[PDB]
Amino acid sequence: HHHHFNLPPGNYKKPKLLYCSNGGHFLRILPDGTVDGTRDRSDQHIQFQLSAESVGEVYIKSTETGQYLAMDTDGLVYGSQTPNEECLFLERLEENHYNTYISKKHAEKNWFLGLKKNGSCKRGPRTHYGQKAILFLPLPV
Repeated sequence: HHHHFNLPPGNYKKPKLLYCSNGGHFLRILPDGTVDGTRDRSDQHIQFQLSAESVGEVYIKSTETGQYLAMDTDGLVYGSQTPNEECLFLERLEENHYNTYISKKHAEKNWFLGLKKNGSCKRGPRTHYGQKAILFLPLPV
């Protein structure tokens, strides 16, 4: 409805690393529910299992902790113990080659998952189409 329907090729069979081209960080969910990015490919918190709820709608779950990636009412990204409406993301292709993740709940506001150059997660309203922060590359684990 609010967005296009260009989808990336299937990547749910195996777990993946979500590499942000912005600052070259791997998305990470820490045990305490903290979300950020790290350049350390050896980190035990950067592996995710993605799954499709509906076509183009996914859950992003940490294989290490079982936490679900989510974005709160104030646009803050966090790790959820249980899956909820804040956990659904619209997985879309971007710039013909990357994957972008739009908060389903806040889709009309164009709130995306994104990482700054310093490895910090961006707040929902600070994200927008056109930024490098929103571009991810699913990499093999």
